[PDB]
Amino acid sequence: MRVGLVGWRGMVGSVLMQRMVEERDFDLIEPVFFSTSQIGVPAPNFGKDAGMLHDAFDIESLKQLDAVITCQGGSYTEKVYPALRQAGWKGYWIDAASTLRMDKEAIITLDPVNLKQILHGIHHGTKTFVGGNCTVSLMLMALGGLYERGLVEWMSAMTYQAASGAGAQNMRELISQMGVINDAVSSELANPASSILDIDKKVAETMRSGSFPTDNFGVPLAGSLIPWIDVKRDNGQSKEEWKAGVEANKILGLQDSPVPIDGTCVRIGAMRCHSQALTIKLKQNIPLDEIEEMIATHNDWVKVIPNERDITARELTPAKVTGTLSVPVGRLRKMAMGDDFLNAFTVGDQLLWGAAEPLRRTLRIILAEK
Amino acid sequence: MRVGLVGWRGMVGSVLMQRMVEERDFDLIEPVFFSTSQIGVPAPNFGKDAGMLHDAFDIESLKQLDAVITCQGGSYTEKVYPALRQAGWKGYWIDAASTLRMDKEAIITLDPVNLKQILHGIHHGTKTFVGGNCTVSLMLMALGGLYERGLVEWMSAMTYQAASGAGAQNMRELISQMGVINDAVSSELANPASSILDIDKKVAETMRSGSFPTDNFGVPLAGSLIPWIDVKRDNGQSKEEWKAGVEANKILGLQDSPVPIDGTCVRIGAMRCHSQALTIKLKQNIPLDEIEEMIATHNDWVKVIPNERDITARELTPAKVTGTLSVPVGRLRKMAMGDDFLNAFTVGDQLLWGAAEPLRRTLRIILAEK
Ligand SMILES: NC(=O)c1ccc[n+]([C@@H]2O[C@H](COP(=O)([O-])OP(=O)(O)OC[C@H]3O[C@@H](n4cnc5c(N)ncnc54)[C@H](OP(=O)(O)O)[C@@H]3O)[C@@H](O)[C@H]2O)c1
Ligand SMILES: NC(=O)c1ccc[n+]([C@@H]2O[C@H](COP(=O)([O-])OP(=O)(O)OC[C@H]3O[C@@H](n4cnc5c(N)ncnc54)[C@H](OP(=O)(O)O)[C@@H]3O)[C@@H](O)[C@H]2O)c1
Ligand code: NA
Ligand code: NA
Repeated sequence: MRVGLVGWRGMVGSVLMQRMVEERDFDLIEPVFFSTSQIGVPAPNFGKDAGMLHDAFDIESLKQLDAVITCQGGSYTEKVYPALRQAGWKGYWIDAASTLRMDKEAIITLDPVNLKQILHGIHHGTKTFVGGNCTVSLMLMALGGLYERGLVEWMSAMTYQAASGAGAQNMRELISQMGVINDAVSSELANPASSILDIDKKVAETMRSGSFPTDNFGVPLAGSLIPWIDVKRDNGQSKEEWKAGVEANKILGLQDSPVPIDGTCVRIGAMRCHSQALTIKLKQNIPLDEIEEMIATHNDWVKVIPNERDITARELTPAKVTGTLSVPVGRLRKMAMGDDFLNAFTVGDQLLWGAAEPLRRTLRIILAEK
Repeated sequence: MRVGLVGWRGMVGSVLMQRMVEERDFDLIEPVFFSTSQIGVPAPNFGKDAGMLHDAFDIESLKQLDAVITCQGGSYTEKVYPALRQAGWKGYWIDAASTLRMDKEAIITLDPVNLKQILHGIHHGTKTFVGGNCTVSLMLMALGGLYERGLVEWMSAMTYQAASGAGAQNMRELISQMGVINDAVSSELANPASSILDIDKKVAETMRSGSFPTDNFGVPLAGSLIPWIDVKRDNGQSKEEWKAGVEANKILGLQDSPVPIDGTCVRIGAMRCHSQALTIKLKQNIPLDEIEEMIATHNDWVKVIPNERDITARELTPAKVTGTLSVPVGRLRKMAMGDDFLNAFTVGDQLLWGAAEPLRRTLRIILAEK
């Protein structure tokens, strides 16, 4: 199978390339690498010689592929995909971008949750497979066990989203902001006798100052938060908040009887893990031990963290999870509202299960089943 | 009125002293300053000469006061308060500490919400007035308008709590952690061609390394979060999470018909503002304009931020709120679960309304009404 890689050089793409090298995915395919800025120079060598970088916008080049895996983004998909399909291309389009998620001809791919749906699509002629929004995917990797048993009546999701979700430059800005904060008070920090109110005054001044690097975020992220992600929608939701409901219900095949999913999506000063605090209304009073088992046994990556203080602090954090495929979920307990209310807190890496991982896994499923 | 100040030198105390200087509170009282480490040296001059620092543990000194305002902490109150009352002291005890909050002889003081309760207490012989938990106070300052009309059926609160809540040393640690993160990748940050994955790898390594300053938190806060605050309780709540329900219902005088309040309390890398994402179940379908008006008109400090993207990013953040008495609340909208579900996101300064402000205000109310 001849497979085109688009957007391989960027952040999501680079994570994908690393994982494909680790799992030796290139042994299984004839890779063809594409570019927008380096067309015609030698392609990267990830174990296999793929020749030259091809033109990402050249429909005649793309047409010759059996599949495309693209991490290039929505603008690219909007330009290229319709032209490709119109040209009669029947190849597999595997996409990180949100563009085609809600298209009737596309399946949102998160195989530990919806493998059967993916297999059914492959059998019955589906050629477009799209990764879900990072938040949706990470939530379902954590709570798949509850959703598959149809136990969720509704869910409120308050998120703690890392800078990586906004982009590589936003991550860089976060770290730079951290540096500027510390620089402003490094002297008083080194002095044990210094006043916390003096330190605080300078930190606040610095974060507000013109010189504080805010070109990407518009406002500080380090030392703060931003309770709005993506464009506004008519009902008052941000696009990020809206994605959860429509995408999860499509993945789960519940579009005829959708689970209400809503909440506030908040950007915090984490590097590359998204965390979520969930109020989960269940249809039945189910004992906590049974809930924990249902959750734990759903997939190989979810990890139930015992509701104890010290283990939570060590395990249920971005610092622990970053750069790993582990999806810990903890603080599992019934809430004051009733024994059909379940509290959960989960953390997952935004670039792995939230981006790159479903793409490479979908490739392997297609290879086995086509 | 002869008023003792205990814990005036610490973080909360220092904020209190600043506010008392700003509002010229010392004109109204004969201040007597106490100490544990500098007994017998000249007291601070905040406009008035108060003589020498007295022994904070000397019951014979405390007995001579008409009132005590203490920011010293729970350990101090546990040691001193029972002995003071047993000695027949009938003075006013105004306390930042959690110790006496749930005692039947004490009123939790948050006058923009419960002035009438405070006045009734003063009239009928209450001598102990205690500030509520920072999270509870800040939530009620935002949502007082809804709670006073008895419209809240239940509320789920997912918090974003600043380092200041844990203490001055924890704030210092947060900033130091930020510095260490930036130091590790400052070179690659200055290089536009550097790889985000290389930067990420080093940041992750650094946060995990032994040398990362974590003596106070135990784990990283900068670049991460900690979804556990304070000791575990039997039902699986942390003490911080438990405080919300019992304290809010006492403030509101609803102990006979309590509103269920629960959620997860999370420490994030903010300096001194606590933020909260709330799922509020209302008893009635009330139009959003009416909800906004009810909220906005409750008190002088709550600020309804329009549910628009750019204004939210500028106004509804720790960076905006820090060091001010403003309590913005935004993202006000009906949720997917139904028109009796209300989403709200609020930010408030932890040291002002969450600590120092109710103490000085209670002093003034007592002076007027006694
Ligand atoms: N302005 C922005 O912040 C912006 C821009 C792009 C994407 N995005 C978002 O990010 C998602 C795409 O994932 P991503 O974050 O992985 O995209 P990304 O990092 O921006 O990479 C996408 C493409 O940009 C090119 N690129 C430009 N400068 C680069 C650099 N310094 N290092 C590596 N590649 C560079 C590369 O294509 P070539 O090899 O052909 O040069 C790469 O394949 C999209 O869904 C989109 O929403 C935002
Ligand atoms: N180990 C801890 O992290 C610890 C310690 C204390 C309080 N707390 C918590 O914090 C709350 C009290 O508020 P807070 O945070 O304002 O307390 P704080 O900053 O620790 O100040 C409380 C007292 O500690 C003394 N102190 C010791 N070192 C100091 C320093 N370097 N600068 C100024 N004062 C110093 C002061 O008393 P003197 O003037 O008599 O020396 C001060 O009044 C309590 O509710 C408690 O839970 C925690
Ligand atoms: Na700036
Ligand atoms: Na350490």
